[PDB]
Amino acid sequence: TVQWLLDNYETAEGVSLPRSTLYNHYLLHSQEQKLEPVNAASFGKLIRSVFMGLRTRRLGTRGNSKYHYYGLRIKA
Amino acid sequence: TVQWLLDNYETAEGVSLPRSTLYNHYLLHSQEQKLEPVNAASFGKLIRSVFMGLRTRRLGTRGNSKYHYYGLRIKA
DNA sequence: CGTACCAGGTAACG
DNA sequence: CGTACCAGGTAACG
Repeated sequence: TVQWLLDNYETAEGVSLPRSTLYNHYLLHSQEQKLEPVNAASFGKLIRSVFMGLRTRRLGTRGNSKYHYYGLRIKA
Repeated sequence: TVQWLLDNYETAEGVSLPRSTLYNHYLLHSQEQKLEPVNAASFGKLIRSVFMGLRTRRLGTRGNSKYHYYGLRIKA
């Protein structure tokens, strides 16, 4: 899934993506390509092996904070 | 609760205690002494401010691992 | 078959 | 009122 990640996302400045929607997109890709998906923790290992320097933020109002990969955006 | 911790537990070698039963004992102490208990994360901050050098282990058979504070035992 | 490296709650920053 | 420092799953060690 390294090339699929590179084709769909890229490191960028000052923007972030919620981790769930990114993992959710990966699960569709996996299902569509008949690949058995890894879990969210394993996916975190994969994405950090592809995109260097990602930071962790938790965005949202109190009681509603959600993890984001900071420094990443949709490429296409 | 610093003195209650020191009166009931001590650092020791080669032995561990499950985190849950220790926090469960703290909750009884809190209830019995009419003190509002802090949550498990806050309790982890408290116990590490009292007992220096505690290590983390997860003991148990596959699928059943549970966190332990390694290097601690019941004093009394 | 019993760790490594990834993946929310409360106090308190700013 | 939107981070710091605490709190299970899978691969793979040994």
